[PDB]
Amino acid sequence: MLMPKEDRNKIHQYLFQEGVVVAKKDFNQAKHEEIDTKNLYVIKALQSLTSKGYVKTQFSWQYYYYTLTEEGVEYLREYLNLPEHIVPGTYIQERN
Amino acid sequence: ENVWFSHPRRYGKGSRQCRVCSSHTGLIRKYGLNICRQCFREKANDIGFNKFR
Amino acid sequence: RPSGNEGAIRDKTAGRRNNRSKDVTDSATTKKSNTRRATDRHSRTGKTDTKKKVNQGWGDDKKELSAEKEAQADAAAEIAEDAAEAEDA
Amino acid sequence: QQQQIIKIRITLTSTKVKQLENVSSNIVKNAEQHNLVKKGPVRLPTKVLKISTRKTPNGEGSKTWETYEMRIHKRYIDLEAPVQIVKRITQITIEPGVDVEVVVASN
Amino acid sequence: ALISKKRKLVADGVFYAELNEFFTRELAEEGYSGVEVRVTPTKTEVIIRATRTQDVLGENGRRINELTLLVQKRFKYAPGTIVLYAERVQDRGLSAVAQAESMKFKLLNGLAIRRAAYGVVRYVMESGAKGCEVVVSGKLRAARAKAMKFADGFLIHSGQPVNDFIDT
Amino acid sequence: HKHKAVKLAVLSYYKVDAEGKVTKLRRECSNPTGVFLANHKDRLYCGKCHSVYKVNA
RNA sequence: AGGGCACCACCAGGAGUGGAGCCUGCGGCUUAAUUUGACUCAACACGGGGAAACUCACCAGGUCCAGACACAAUAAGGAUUGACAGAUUGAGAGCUCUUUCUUGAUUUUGUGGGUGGUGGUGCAUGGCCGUUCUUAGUUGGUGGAGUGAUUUGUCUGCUUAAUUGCGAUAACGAACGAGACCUUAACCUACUAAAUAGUGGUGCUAGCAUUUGCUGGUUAUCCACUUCUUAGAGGGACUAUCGGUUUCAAGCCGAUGGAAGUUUGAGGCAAUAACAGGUCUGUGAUGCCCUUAGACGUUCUGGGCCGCACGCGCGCUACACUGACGGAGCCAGCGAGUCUAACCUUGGCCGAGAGGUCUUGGUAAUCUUGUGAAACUCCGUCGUGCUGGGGAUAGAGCAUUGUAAUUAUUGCUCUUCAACGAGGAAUUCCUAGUAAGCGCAAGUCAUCAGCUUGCGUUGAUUACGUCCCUGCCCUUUGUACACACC
Ligand SMILES: [Mg+2]
Ligand SMILES: [Mg+2]
Ligand SMILES: [Mg+2]
Ligand SMILES: [Mg+2]
Ligand SMILES: [Mg+2]
Ligand SMILES: [Mg+2]
Ligand SMILES: [Mg+2]
Ligand SMILES: [Mg+2]
Ligand SMILES: [Mg+2]
Ligand SMILES: [Mg+2]
Ligand SMILES: [Mg+2]
Ligand SMILES: [Mg+2]
Ligand SMILES: [Mg+2]
Ligand SMILES: [Mg+2]
Ligand SMILES: [Mg+2]
Ligand SMILES: [Mg+2]
Ligand SMILES: [Mg+2]
Ligand SMILES: [Mg+2]
Ligand SMILES: [Mg+2]
Ligand SMILES: [Mg+2]
Ligand SMILES: [Mg+2]
Ligand SMILES: [Mg+2]
Ligand SMILES: [Mg+2]
Ligand SMILES: [Mg+2]
Ligand SMILES: [Mg+2]
Ligand SMILES: [Mg+2]
Repeated sequence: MLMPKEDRNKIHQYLFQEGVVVAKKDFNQAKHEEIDTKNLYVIKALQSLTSKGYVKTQFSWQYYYYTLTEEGVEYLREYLNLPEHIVPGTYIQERN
Repeated sequence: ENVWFSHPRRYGKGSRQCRVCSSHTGLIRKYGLNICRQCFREKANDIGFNKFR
Repeated sequence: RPSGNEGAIRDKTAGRRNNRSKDVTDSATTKKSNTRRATDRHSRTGKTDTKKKVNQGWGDDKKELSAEKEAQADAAAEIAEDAAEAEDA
Repeated sequence: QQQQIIKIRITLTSTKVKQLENVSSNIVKNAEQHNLVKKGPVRLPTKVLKISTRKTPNGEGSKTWETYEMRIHKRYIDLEAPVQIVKRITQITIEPGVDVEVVVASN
Repeated sequence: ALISKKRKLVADGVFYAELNEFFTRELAEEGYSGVEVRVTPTKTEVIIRATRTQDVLGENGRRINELTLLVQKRFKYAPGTIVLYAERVQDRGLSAVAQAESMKFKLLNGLAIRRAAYGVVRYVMESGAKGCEVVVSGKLRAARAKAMKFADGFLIHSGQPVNDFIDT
Repeated sequence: HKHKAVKLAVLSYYKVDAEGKVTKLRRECSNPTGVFLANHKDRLYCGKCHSVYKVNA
């Protein structure tokens, strides 16, 4: 259904600005840790991105680890409209 | 914004679950484990509960 | 019209004295009697599974000339690459 | 900063006794060469955590049980230590598998 | 942090058993054999026994920055208070965990069981072990299940030296 | 099910040009999101005011 | 057919169970549903299964999509969303209608492909576990027999808990299993010590009776010690020694010593081969099949698992005087426990009681807790009467937990006071701190134990045997059986 644009961006920015997201297999939690949006939203935005490539999903004791792929981050640059290939997001970012 | 969708989950078998497999029955609650009685026997030796006598 | 809990108090033949007059059926003195397991070895599917389907997945005794003489070779080649990747080059 | 007794206690809790009494020996060996007075490794009773489960995952078979046991061994060593040189030689080489806590007191 | 020693030791035994299965799943195709967690003040460091270490570190810290961010977010470690280290399994043909994952990538990649089992049994013997036994059970083009032991060497089945000497 | 969504112009204003100045009634109020809500039957659709809304137009 | 073995077999006995009342599980019956799995040992207080909601799978009804992704329409003249109040509804579900706002490629509608499922198939399976079998069995090297499959080793006898050994020997010398090993209990006046354990003085007090007995208190407002306790490292037992018997073996028995002479007691581990043993309903173990929006998904409200002519299983309470009651004496051991939040609770106060309230100690060798536990002991009351035994059923009130106690959650106080006078046929467990009586902690737990896993208190009878019954094993014989008497 409708997950609004200001909720999908704040999922997508954080996956660019962290590079991994963890979540819990517990719906109706309604606020993710470190993201200002629902735990339903972060699971179903990153199950959505997993289907089109872009994110590799591991389950491992009920808690939903997601790891971004290389073709994912080049999607999120034309999506979020960043400078071209300067910021890598965010594995090699600060200490390299 | 959908009031209808929840009920109390604060005591009983449905309040807690195994942290591995989300099962309700056979759950071991000793020492804060929250692991069912079949996942514990899988994970006894790498938790530290080895078996001597 | 009355129905439900009001009709239950005035229903006839409901209650212990009415049921005590009615005798006990012989279905109450029965059991499963092995739950149809007296023919467990004699399979009820009826396959008698073929020689080819068991020999071609689970190994055949006529190919053990070819079986281990390659499994020695890759295991030796696995040694031959494990020592080669230790600290060579 | 000048050689004052601080009345510190190091409690050492660990599942495995050989690695535990390794550090409880080295705490003795460190304070027997700085000539510090100490109440030694006091051997608290071993905590035995027993868990009894049925062997079978389903409910079939004879009624057979395990007892999975975790043993917790614990020691504490009391010290009266010049703090800056002793904290220098205790915070180094912290042992994995042994939990060590350092508590000072005002007595 | 005001928690009992019966609880704090078990919770650390659970944090170990969770990362054992997490790194089993995530580091399956890189020869994970074990994890070793060292509880020190001001940092805990995660030691990963991965046989092919060179891709666990990835390129330029990728796949080791990622597992650093993964474990610090599930277990809510503070940023920089946990670090992960990958060191390779020496005496690799005497580890059952690395050899069970090795046979797994024999059988899924399309190699027969007698060639896979005698491949890893005689790798164990040529890597210097007293005994080895591979038991494969399941179904392979036949409906009825069968089991076959591929045993070469010398094993001891009874007593404490099972715990002393045998990797299963 | 839901609304037909008639291909509407601006509603609940009378006109702009008709002889000879602006004719727009219902002088401005304290609701910013001044604005016309849904009037069904001597009641209006309270959508913005979080706690207090004491007006029954 | 022969020979062995085992209180899951008997002997000699103990304690029961089967008879009665309840508790619980199963079948059946009933029902909207009474979810189910499991049916000789190896189904039936078993699924850790003590279900008010959840669990939950079942039943009666209501939501939602949590239908990824690709493609085509629909759209920015708005694809779609969420609502005020009323109707509607158990419902304060905009579920859906009236109403007219809001909203903005996040969707809607189809075709594929997924997701989910405590849905099916344990006869497709992994893993786990049960049984054979806690049994002693299993295998290769060289040599011998045989054309060969195979066989001898790996055995006639004696012994062992044991294919444990001795011995005989066409075998010799070994390996897995047994054993060794690991854990726990029993010893250590020998070491290492300790205000998170004690003991002794008394630094130092301070009491009661007295003239020292019983105490209470402080470890830079003391000192010393480790017997008691703890737990590190060690030692000890190896049937030691001596007799008797044996083929002077392997062993076994007795005596003495010894903490221990039953594998020192007891467990953990436990081979080869399996079973169509159970579990798909423990898992994000999984193949295939079924369903996927009018759902077998998920969630919400209520019911059901507990429904009762009845057959069966494990139990709990008794039939009393070796006993009930009242008073008094009064003694354990294994656990567990909260701020990563409401756990174990001392003390004081209020109350017959249940419990309430104000505080406290404890993340625990520190506080609950000396768990001042129950049987037991003594002194009273009863006096062989279904009795003051028994407390089933049932009525009335007060509390606790919980959103919610009705079909009584449980406890409490009064009342009612049923069968049951030691139990046909049969049947279970058991050889020393063992049976049995007794209760305590833990598990599940918000509440609920007649349940289980332990733990300690009290502590006997009977045998140290046998193949008689049952079950299993080995050898010989038979076979037209090898999906192997299903
Ligand atoms: Mg269950
Ligand atoms: Mg061998
Ligand atoms: Mg052995
Ligand atoms: Mg043994
Ligand atoms: Mg008898
Ligand atoms: Mg009875
Ligand atoms: Mg029923
Ligand atoms: Mg079935
Ligand atoms: Mg039970
Ligand atoms: Mg329900
Ligand atoms: Mg499933
Ligand atoms: Mg379901
Ligand atoms: Mg041989
Ligand atoms: Mg030969
Ligand atoms: Mg033979
Ligand atoms: Mg002592
Ligand atoms: Mg089967
Ligand atoms: Mg079957
Ligand atoms: Mg739902
Ligand atoms: Mg039931
Ligand atoms: Mg039963
Ligand atoms: Mg008395
Ligand atoms: Mg005590
Ligand atoms: Mg009477
Ligand atoms: Mg209940
Ligand atoms: Mg209890």
